[PDB]
Amino acid sequence: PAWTTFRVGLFCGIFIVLNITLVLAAVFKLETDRSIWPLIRIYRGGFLLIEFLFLLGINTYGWRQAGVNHVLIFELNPRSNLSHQHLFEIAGFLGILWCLSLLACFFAPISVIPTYVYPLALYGFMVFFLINPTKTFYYKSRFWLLKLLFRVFTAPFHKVGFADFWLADQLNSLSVILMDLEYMICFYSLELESGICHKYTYGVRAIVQCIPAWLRFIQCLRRYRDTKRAFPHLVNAGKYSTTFFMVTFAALYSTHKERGHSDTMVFFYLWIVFYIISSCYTLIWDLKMDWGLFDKNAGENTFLREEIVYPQKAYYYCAIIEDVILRFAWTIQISITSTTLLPHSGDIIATVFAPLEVFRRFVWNFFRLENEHLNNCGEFRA
Amino acid sequence: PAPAWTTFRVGLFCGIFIVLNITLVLAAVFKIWPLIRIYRGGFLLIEFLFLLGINTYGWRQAGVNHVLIFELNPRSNLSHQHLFEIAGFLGILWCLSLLACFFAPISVIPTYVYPLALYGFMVFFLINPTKTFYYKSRFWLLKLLFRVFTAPFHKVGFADFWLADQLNSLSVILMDLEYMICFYSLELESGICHKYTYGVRAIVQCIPAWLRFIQCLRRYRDTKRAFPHLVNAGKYSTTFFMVTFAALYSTHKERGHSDTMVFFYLWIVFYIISSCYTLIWDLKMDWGLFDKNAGENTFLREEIVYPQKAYYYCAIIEDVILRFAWTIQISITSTTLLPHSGDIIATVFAPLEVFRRFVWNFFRLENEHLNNCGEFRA
Ligand SMILES: CCCCC/C=C\C/C=C\CCCCCCCC(=O)O[C@H](COC(=O)CCCCCCCCCCCCCCC)COP(=O)([O-])OCC[N+](C)(C)C
Ligand SMILES: CCCCC/C=C\C/C=C\CCCCCCCC(=O)O[C@H](COC(=O)CCCCCCCCCCCCCCC)COP(=O)([O-])OCC[N+](C)(C)C
Ligand SMILES: CC(C)CCC[C@@H](C)[C@H]1CC[C@H]2[C@@H]3CC=C4C[C@@H](O)CC[C@]4(C)[C@H]3CC[C@]12C
Repeated sequence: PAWTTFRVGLFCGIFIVLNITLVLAAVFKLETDRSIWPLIRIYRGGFLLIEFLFLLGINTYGWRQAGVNHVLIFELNPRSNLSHQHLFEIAGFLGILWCLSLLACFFAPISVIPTYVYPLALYGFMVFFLINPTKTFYYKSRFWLLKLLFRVFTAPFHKVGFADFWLADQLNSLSVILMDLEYMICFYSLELESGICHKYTYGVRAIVQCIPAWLRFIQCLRRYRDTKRAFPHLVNAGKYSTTFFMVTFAALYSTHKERGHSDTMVFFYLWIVFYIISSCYTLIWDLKMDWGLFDKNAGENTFLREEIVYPQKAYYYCAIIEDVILRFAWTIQISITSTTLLPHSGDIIATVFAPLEVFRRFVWNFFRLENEHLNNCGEFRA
Repeated sequence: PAPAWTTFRVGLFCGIFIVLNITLVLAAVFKIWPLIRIYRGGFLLIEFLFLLGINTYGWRQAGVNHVLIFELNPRSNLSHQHLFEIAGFLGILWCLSLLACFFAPISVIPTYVYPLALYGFMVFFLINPTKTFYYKSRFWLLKLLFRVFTAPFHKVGFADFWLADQLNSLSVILMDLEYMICFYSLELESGICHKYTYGVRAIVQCIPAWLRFIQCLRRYRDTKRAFPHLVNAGKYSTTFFMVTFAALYSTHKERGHSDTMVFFYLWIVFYIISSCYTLIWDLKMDWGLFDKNAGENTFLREEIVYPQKAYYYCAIIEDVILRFAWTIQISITSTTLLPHSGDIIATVFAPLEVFRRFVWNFFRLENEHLNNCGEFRA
C-alpha cells in the first residue's frame, strides 16, 4: 500500500541519517581521542549487524515489489513468510538496545554497574534472543536461521544450497563483526601492553579474518565434488583462496616490519600483487558470475544482461560503479583489519569502510537474487 | 493515484528532514551574519510549499475542482505528494546548509557561502532549463510569476491574483532579501540597516500590495465594475498608507521634527483601518461566509463543502487574530518601531501569516468552487 511505502521510506531515511551521524561521530572520536578505540571496536560489530538486518529488510521489500521470487530461491515456506516490516522491527529493536547500551556505558549512570559490562550484556542478550526456546519472538524464522547457520559452519558435512552459500557470502561481508568480536575478547583477556591486541598482529587474527572465506572455499569444494564441474566451483575456490594468500602476506609483511630481516620489501610486493589479484577476482565474479551483467546476448541493454526485472538500468550502472569502488575498499579494509598495517589511520579506514561494505553486499544481494530468479546462475535449483 | 516511488521519496525526505531538524535543535542548544534573517525566507518557502500540498489534498478530498479554477491542465496535475516531496527535499537542503553554518566543517570555504549556495540551488531549481524536476509545473510557475510582476500589462486571471496574494503574504522573504542586500553593501556603524529605516524599505514592503493594486485597477478597467475592484483598490491602498505613515513616524523619531505624535496617531488609525478592511473583505467576500441566504448556518454561507462547520468557525477566529497580527508584523518589519524586538516578533509572526494564508487559500478556493466570487469565469 501507499502508506506502507511511506512508512518504509521514512524508516529508511531515519536509519540512513542516524547511521551516517554515528559513523561521523566515530571517525571524529578517532585521531582526536584516546582509549575510544576499544569502545568503537566493541560497538562496531553490533552497529554493522543492525545495519545488515535493516538493509536485508530493504532487500526483502524490494524483491517483493519488483516481483523477484526470493521465497522460491531460498526455498522458504510460501504459507509462512517474514515480511520486510518484521525485519525492520527486528533491526530497530536491536538498534534501540545498542543505543541504550552505548548511552549507559558513556554516561556511567550507576557506579554499581561497571561501564565495560554494558556492551557484553547487550551482546549476551542478543545471543539469548537468537537462541530462545520460548516462543516470545518469531520462532520459525529464528529456528530456520539457526539451522542454516549450523549447516553453513559445517560446510563439507552438508550439501550446499542457495541459502547456505548466500549466508556464507553475508558472513564474508560481515567478517568485520567476527574480527571485532575477537578483538573484544583479546581486550577483555589482556587489557582488562595497553594496545597489545592491536599493536602486533598474530596468527589467530588472520585465521579469524579468513574464516568466512574458509567456509566459502569448503562449500565450493563440496559443490565441485558433488557436480564434478571444475569451472563453476574451483574458480570460486581460488577466488576465495586469494583472500588467504593476501592475509598471510600482509601478516608476514607486518611481522617483518616489526622485526627487520631484509624480507619486508618482498613481502610488501607479494601483498600488493595478491591484493590486486583478489580485488580483480572478486570484482569479476560479482559483476559477471553473480549479477550476470556484461552478457553478450543483451542487445537492448548495454553492459547488462538481456533480461532485467528492475525498471531502470541506471540502477545497474551505479551498482557496477559502487561495487567496483567498494570491492577495492573492502579488500583494503580486510588487509588492515587482519594485520596491523597502518597504525593510526587503520581504525578510521575500517570504521568508514565496514558500513560501506555492508551496503555493497546489500546491493549485491539485490542483484544476485534478481539474477537467480531470472536464471539459475547458482544451479542450486533444478 | 500518485506513483509509489513518489511516496517512497516523500517518506525518505520527511524522515531525513525530521532527523536534520532534531540535529539542528541539538546543535543550537549545545552551541558576523544574522542567520535567522538569511534562513527565514527559505524556511517560509518550505512551509508554504508544505501547506500548499495540504491545500491540494484538502481540495481533492472536498471535491473543490481547483484545477478548473486555476485553469490547469486536467491531463497533467501536480499531486500533493509531489509538493510534499519537493518541500521535504528543500527542507533537507536548508537544514544541511544551516548545520554547515553552525559547525563550519570546512575552513577554506567561507561560512557565508553556505546560505548563498543554498538559495543558489533554489533559484537554479526554479530556472532549470532541462525538462526535469516537474519542468512543466516549473515553467507554469515562472510564467505566472512573470505575469503577476507585469501586473498592468497582462490581464488578471484567478491564478495571477492568487499568486499576487501569496506574494503579499510572503513579503517577509522580500524584506529579508533587501536586508541581506543592505548588510552586504554597508556592513561588509554596526547594524546600520537595522538601526534606521529608509523609503526603499517601504517600497520593497509595498511591492506585493502594489502589484495587487495594479491588478485590481486593470480588472476595473477591463470589467468596468466599479464596486468590487475599487473596494479592493482601497483595501490595498490602506497598507500603502500604513507603511508610509510608519516610515514617516520612524524618521521623525530618528530626527526630532517635533511632529512625531501626529504621525504616530495617523499610523495607528490607518493601521486599524487597514486591518478592518482586510478582515471584512476576506471574511465577507473572499470566503463567501456570513451569507444572508444561509438559514441553518450562522455567520456561514449557505453551501458548505467541508465536513465540519467548526472548521469554518475556527478559521474565522484565527483569521480575525492573524490579519491584525500580519498588520503589526508589516509595521515592525518595514519600519523601526521596535528595533530591539522587531526582528523576533516579525519572525514569530511570519509562520503565523503563512498559516493564515493557507487557511485563506482553503476557504477562498472553496468559495470559488461554490460561486464565481472572483468573476474570472463566464
Ligand atoms: C558474526 C555475528 C553474526 C553475523 C550475522 C549472522 C546472521 C544474520 C544473517 C541473516 C539473517 C537471515 C536473513 C533472512 C534471509 C532469507 C530471506 C528471508 O527473509 O526469509 C525469512 C527467513 O527469516 C529468517 O531467517 C530470520 C531473519 C533474521 C532475524 C534475526 C534473528 C535475531 C538475531 C540476533 C543476533 C544474534 C547474534 C549475536 C550478536 C553478535 C522467511 O521467514 P519465515 O519466518 O518464513 O522463515 C522460514 C521459517 N519456515 C521455513 C519454518 C517457514
Ligand atoms: C521569493 C519568491 C519565492 C518563489 C515564489 C513562491 C512560491 C513558488 C511555489 C509555488 C507557487 C505556485 C503554486 C500554485 C498552486 C496551484 C495549485 C496546484 O497545486 O496546481 C499545480 C501548480 O503547479 C505549480 O505551479 C508548481 C507548484 C510548486 C512546486 C515547486 C516548484 C519550484 C519552486 C522553487 C522555489 C524557489 C524560489 C527561489 C527564490 C526566488 C498544477 O501542477 P501541473 O504540474 O499541472 O502544473 C501546470 C503545468 N501545466 C500548465 C503544463 C499543466
Ligand atoms: C489557530 C486556531 C484558533 C484555529 C486553527 C484551526 C486550523 C488548524 C483549521 C482551520 C481550517 C482547518 C482545515 C479545514 C479543512 C480541512 C480539509 C479536511 O479534508 C482535512 C482537514 C482540514 C485541512 C482542516 C485542518 C484544520 C484547519 C487548518
